[PDB]
Amino acid sequence: RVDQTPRSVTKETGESLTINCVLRDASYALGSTCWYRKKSGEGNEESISKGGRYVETVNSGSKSFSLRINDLTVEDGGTYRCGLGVAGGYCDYALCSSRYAECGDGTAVTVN
Amino acid sequence: KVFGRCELAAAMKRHGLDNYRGYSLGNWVCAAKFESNFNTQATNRNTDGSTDYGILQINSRWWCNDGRTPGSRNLCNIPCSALLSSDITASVNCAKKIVSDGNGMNAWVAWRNRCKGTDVQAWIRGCRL
Ligand SMILES: [Cl-]
Repeated sequence: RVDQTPRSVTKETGESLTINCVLRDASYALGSTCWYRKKSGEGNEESISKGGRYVETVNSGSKSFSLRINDLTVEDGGTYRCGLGVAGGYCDYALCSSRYAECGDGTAVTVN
Repeated sequence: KVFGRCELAAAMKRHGLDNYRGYSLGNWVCAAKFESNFNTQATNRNTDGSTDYGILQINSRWWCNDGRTPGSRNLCNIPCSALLSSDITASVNCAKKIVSDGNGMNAWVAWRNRCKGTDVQAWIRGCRL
């Protein structure tokens, strides 16, 4: 199981967002990591490109991975989800329902 | 081909699966028993319309190209028909790729259910390897 915290958060424009994920109940080592976003009620999910505004911190020892999103704007509102990648870093939101990966339950982010 | 137990163990050892990513050979043999009943030609259709192919039941939505799937991910870069051969090379090479990331051997749900937590060494007991 991937335990993603928090479940929801409201931020002001210009603030930063941190989402933390930890892999529990796993006999296996933490591999590649993925982050997904669905802009509010748009109704499609997309992989986030790590870099620039989007800074990941991984601790493979504790099987923990965290995303910080800097310089928030109203356009960053939506739901964010972390997950395990496959095949050496391939990411796709449908992995979340597959036998090949695990994902967190998501974070509902509001930016004012 | 329907492998015998020791026959498969020996084949999987020659193909380098013993302790691959820390999983001892018995894991791989047990997984194949419960996924395919040791049958290289095994296929099982899924709810999503994908199919699991071969000795290690590798899925066409993610791992192989079935030749009729728009935008096929084909993460093992193989036709699914390569996974249906008495020669297990392509299946083993794809399994190595799968197990090296993601959830390890949890990628095989029959492993999780029938193998993980057991005396998997039993699956190679009595074999000449
Ligand atoms: Cl079927």
